[PDB]
Amino acid sequence: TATTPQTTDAPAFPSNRSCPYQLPDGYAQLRDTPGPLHRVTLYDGRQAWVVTKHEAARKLLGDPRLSSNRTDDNFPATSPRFEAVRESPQAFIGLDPPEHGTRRRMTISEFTVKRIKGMRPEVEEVVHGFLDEMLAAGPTADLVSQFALPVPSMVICRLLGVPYADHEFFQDASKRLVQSTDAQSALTARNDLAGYLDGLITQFQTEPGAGLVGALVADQLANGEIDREELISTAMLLLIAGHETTASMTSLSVITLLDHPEQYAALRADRSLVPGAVEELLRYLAIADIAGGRVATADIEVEGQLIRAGEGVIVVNSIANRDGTVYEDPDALDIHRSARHHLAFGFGVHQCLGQNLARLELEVILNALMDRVPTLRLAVPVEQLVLRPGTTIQGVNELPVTWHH
Ligand code: HEM
Ligand SMILES: O=C(O)c1ccccc1Nc1cccc(C(F)(F)F)c1
Repeated sequence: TATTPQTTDAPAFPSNRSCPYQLPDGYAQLRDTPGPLHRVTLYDGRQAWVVTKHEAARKLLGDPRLSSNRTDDNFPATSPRFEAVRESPQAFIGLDPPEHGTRRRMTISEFTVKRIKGMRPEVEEVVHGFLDEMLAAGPTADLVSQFALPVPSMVICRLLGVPYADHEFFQDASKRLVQSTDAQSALTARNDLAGYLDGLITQFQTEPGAGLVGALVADQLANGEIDREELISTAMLLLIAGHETTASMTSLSVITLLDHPEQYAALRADRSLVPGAVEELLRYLAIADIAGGRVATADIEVEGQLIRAGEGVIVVNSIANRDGTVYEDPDALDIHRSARHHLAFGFGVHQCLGQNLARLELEVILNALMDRVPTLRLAVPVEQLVLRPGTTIQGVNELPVTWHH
């Protein structure tokens, strides 16, 4: 057996959070080490680079030599989930220019500032309805299942034209896919969603209807400009991202705000601070490092360090968002700071399609919680919560809460 010291210069990555709003201990070390890049070891023993500094992260996310192609043999997979989805065509999150733009542009019209503004009545109605329901159902609740997840689920389903009557099926399948720890469970969940979306497509060909899925069927599919299987993958990406991200931000924001009561009280007293507070929470909670993987198709020199063609690179936006040369006192939550330029949504051609929908949702959500349940508090200590591992979207699967009856 091993009898020598075990220190490594390529630590295992990713790490798991122990506190919902602080860097894992190993990540603070990466944050402090000079240089834009650091070697890490992935779950299968393969070495990859992580990007740990803010401007270097923007530069590399903007560099077309870093490909988003998940089918590449050298793509930096962080768990066995990745190996599962090989047979299926990728959604545009896994495409590079020029194919990336042709597919992304098929969906952008649903996310314009004008459409998002027009969605405010629906978002407010959905938020207040699930809130009406949770407050009436009992003195305590799981915020996740009763509020954080159904709200963005109903909103994105309406945008897509996915009937919410099937929500128990597709919400469960979405959870199994993003939180899968092995390839087989991931493949099963993906096939479940694919079969469901396939049936929805056939129905739109018979009976044209509203929503982005209906529009893609009636236009691009009918012109042969998207493959049926690509349409499934695109709808699946938007469905899952639209659900899982906002839900995680809601639950983690509640935990974080309750641990910072002075700032939460200031937020309640001046609602003009909400948009800025949402940006700070996005920066600080950075829930989507899982989306930072890239593979180099050519050598890239980064401040003296060399990324070789064929090497995997993960842009760790949570660490980059704690860069003190950009955010003074970066580990402090400050809803009054300028959190502009943060990387929680990425940067460049793949920058989050839904970012302004997410911003609208989180603004409406925080205002609604402060208006309708100002006495909201956790029903258990923070120590008793269970955080998801760094191999998935950050968050909590259950969040017990209570309030003044
Ligand atoms: C709520 C907080 C959210 C966070 C923190 C977040 C984070 C991210 C990040 C970091 C990326 C970049 C992936 C990459 O560079 O490979 C991304 C892309 C994307 N996100 Fe978001 N997201 C959020 C909400 C949403 C919502 C509500 C939707 C609605 C469907 C959405 C849809 C997408 C899509 C489609 C992409 C792929 C864009 C592309 O490849 O061109 N996201 N997101
Ligand atoms: O990344 C894929 O290929 C993907 C595929 C199908 C469904 C969802 C997918 N991605 C995903 C799932 C949840 C959250 C986010 C993101 F963080 F990027 F928004 C991306």
